[PDB]
Amino acid sequence: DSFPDGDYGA
Amino acid sequence: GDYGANLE
Amino acid sequence: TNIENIGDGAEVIKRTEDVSSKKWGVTQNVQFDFVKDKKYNKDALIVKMQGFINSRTSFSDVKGSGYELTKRMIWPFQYNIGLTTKDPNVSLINYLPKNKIETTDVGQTLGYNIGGNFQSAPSIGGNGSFNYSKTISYTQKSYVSEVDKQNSKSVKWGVKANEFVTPDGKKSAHDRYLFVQSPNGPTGSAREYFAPDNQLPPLVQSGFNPSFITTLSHEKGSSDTSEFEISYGRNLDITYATLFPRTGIYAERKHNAFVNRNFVVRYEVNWKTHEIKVKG
Repeated sequence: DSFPDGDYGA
Repeated sequence: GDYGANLE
Repeated sequence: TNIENIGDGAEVIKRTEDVSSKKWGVTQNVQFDFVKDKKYNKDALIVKMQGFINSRTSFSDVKGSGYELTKRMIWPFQYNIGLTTKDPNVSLINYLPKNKIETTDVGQTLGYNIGGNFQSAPSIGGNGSFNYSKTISYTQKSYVSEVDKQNSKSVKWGVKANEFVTPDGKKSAHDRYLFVQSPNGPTGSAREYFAPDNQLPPLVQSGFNPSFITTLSHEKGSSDTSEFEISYGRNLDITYATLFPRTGIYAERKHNAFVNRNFVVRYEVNWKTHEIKVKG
């Protein structure tokens, strides 16, 4: 939730 | 996946 | 609610909105000051954009065969701040900063005098000649501020990486080895392949606290409301560092790796009631 969709690729 | 978890 | 008499029959009606996004790592803390002056044929709304944009700096392993000794650092090459409108009844009549500024500290003032007279100075403290004034103040160590776009309907600033103090002297923001270092040993940790926090300036380590102004102009008697959007965000680069036991640390940069990672908020101004609402 505190990050964009995909979380930079994580 | 392509990358490990994001470290601060 | 917050009304200031500014002399000669004029007043300023002050509104604020605070809108954040934990997803985008942004807080927009915006001040909207309506200039209500019978001697000016237009309504004016001084919009001061403050808040916070997280750097979103991170460090991680790169998975897959051949990438076991490759690590990455994601970091903000530029902070994006902009305000745009498509409403025919509103135009932008000034913006601050108005020009490129490369000093670590930025401090400027917008002044208003009765009769629709705006003036800007790239300093704070100059003269007590204005009926009303608003200032901007921010720090951008190693970064520079540019006006990426400016016209009657939109303004966009970019606060962009420029030159960094490094143990081996000054390094350009385009140096592929910027922030790269040899780790102590082969014992993992993506973090160890990059410069420690004490070598990273605030815009890389933490984030940016914007402070920008633009004034919206509206003909009195045109429609009661206007919509506009404020966008805060960043463009991120990636620096990859690969450890080669016999030839050392090898670095590559993916420039503009994630562009326009922005939080956009749509606002509505009601010129008749002197109110601001967030649309979403």
